Amino acid sequence: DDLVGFKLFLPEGPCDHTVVKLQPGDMAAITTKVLRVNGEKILEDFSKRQQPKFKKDPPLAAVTTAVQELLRLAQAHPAGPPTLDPVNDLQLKDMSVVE
Repeated sequence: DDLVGFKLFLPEGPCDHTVVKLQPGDMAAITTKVLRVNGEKILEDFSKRQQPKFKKDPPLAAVTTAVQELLRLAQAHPAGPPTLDPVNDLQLKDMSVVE
């Protein structure tokens, strides 16, 4: 169950958020889904809210929408949606990678 695709994590608690500075290697996959969310407004929400006194601001729509969409994406695929295949989605033809 862990070796077929990418095991879709289902959070055991309430659907919170974090905004992390990820490396390319910390990312398991580049998903096929296209969620037209605005990164700028999410920065204007995470960086704005992360004042310890203002961490309790009412949520902005871009962050709540992104978090809800991510959780729905986790539920909406039984074991993980197909990734943008290196060969069959990025239009490559190297035999070694196909094999």
